[PDB]
Amino acid sequence: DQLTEEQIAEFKEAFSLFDKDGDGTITTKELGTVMRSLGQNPTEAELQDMINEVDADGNGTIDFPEFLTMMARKMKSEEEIREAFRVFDKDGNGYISAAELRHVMTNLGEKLTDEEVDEMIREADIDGDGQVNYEEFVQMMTA
Amino acid sequence: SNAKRARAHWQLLYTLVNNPSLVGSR
Ligand SMILES: [Ca+2]
Ligand SMILES: [Ca+2]
Ligand SMILES: [Ca+2]
Ligand SMILES: [Ca+2]
Repeated sequence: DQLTEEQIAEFKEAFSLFDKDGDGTITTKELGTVMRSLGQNPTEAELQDMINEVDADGNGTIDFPEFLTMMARKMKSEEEIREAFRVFDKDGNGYISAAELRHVMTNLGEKLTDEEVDEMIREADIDGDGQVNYEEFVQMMTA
Repeated sequence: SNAKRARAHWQLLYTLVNNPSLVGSR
């Protein structure tokens, strides 16, 4: 793990500050409850945007791996990025193909559809070549 | 899926690639 055991335990404790019913997910109602206890007043639409920033499976709620995306974007490492790029780019040509992205998703037990993979490549593919090179990969991970 | 959803999904895969212990039920 890149994160230490103490870190994962800590961030799980933070997650349960929002997941007050302990069902493993953070809802817009739970997010709103914490935000108003800290003196804010988000709208229901603004709660939806906050979840949509990190909702990776599109089910409208934040699970713990999604929550770590908020934790990483909260406060921020370029050797881990090179190393991770190589996991994606398995034939070593410096480009992540749709097939290589599907392979990462399969090895991680992530369910996949062509629509979602094609969208992921499209959004990262700044130069329009149909694949994701290293600099396109950096912009995606660090933003 | 949308452009916000795409970026969220890339970053989730990054977390999972770097932290194998987070894959699966446990
Ligand atoms: Ca909950
Ligand atoms: Ca989710
Ligand atoms: Ca490749
Ligand atoms: Ca490209």
